[PDB]
Amino acid sequence: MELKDDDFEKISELGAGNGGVVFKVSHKPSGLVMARKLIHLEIKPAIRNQIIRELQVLHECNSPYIVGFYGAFYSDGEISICMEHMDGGSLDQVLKKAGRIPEQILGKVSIAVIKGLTYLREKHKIMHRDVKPSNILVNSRGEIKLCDFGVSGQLIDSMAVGTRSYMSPERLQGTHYSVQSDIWSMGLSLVEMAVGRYPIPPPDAKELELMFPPMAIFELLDYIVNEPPPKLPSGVFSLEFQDFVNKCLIKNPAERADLKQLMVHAFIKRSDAEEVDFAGWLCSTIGLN
Ligand SMILES: Nc1ncnc2c1ncn2[C@@H]1O[C@H](COP(=O)(O)OP(=O)(O)NP(=O)(O)O)[C@@H](O)[C@H]1O
Ligand SMILES: O=C(NOCCO)c1ccn2cncc2c1Nc1ccc(C2CC2)cc1F
Ligand SMILES: [Mg+2]
Repeated sequence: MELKDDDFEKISELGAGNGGVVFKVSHKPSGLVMARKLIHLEIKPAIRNQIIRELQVLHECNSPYIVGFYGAFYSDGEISICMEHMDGGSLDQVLKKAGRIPEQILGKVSIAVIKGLTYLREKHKIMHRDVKPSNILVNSRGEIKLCDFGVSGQLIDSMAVGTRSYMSPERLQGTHYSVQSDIWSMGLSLVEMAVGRYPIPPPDAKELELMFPPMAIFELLDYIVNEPPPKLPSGVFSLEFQDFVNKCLIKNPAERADLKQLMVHAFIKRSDAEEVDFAGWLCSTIGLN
């Protein structure tokens, strides 16, 4: 069934960020509750049809680790992507209320991100391009899914930053990047969620004891690019987890681990075995179920 602007009714606003605003909406004809992302674009009707056309592959992006797609269309200077509503929100939100996310939980998250990337790569030859906590969504059934990945080449073009980057050193330095760059983003996202704040610059020994001005644009980019990468602090995290992120955060992208390797890493094998009530933990910390 086709989706269009007049068949929807706004319920509330889920949030917004840099180029997009997303609403919790009701699709009257079906009764379904959806998340409707609007992207304001001043663009000609030709490239619009290409964006809509390119977004149609979302209909075949079906995975427990990928946010579901309902449909896409254009309204009035807005492109609409309608998707599964995740009632847990994004991980940056849960991080706020949580303060820190337990390592065992991050184990489950890691599994989901890896399987999601792998799915998009193996089944669709798509790289994420934008892995970070707000693009990892969760729900009360304890599912962890990716969204906001680069299916439409043209949409990317029509949008081409913030005061904190999850971009790899190679992507910051030029055009010489690819799927490896997503690994870095994941690594950086996992520290931070683990620690309780964007891990650049790294905390002083005093800042560590407490847990257990904002940096200027160039100073932050220059750090990412030229300073040793961030590490999990010792003692408070398993050696396994430490190695896992160290492998994700190698500056040289060819030496950096790939999805293949990460999938059979000690930390993952260990997390696979662990029985974790994610649904329960999520609802307790953000007060839902
Ligand atoms: N499908 C969804 N279900 C529930 N909540 C959502 C969904 N999609 C987006 N959100 C919420 O909407 C917020 C903003 O989304 P978005 O417009 O993509 O920007 P962002 O990823 O948060 N930051 P940015 O990368 O700078 O644009 C997210 O932080 C989520 O909290
Ligand atoms: O939204 C995005 N950036 O976020 C910043 C805009 O606030 C982007 C960017 C480039 N893209 C290129 N193609 C799609 C998108 C795309 N959006 C998007 C992608 C996949 C889904 C899957 C159905 C769930 C939903 C989406 F909304
Ligand atoms: Mg997002």
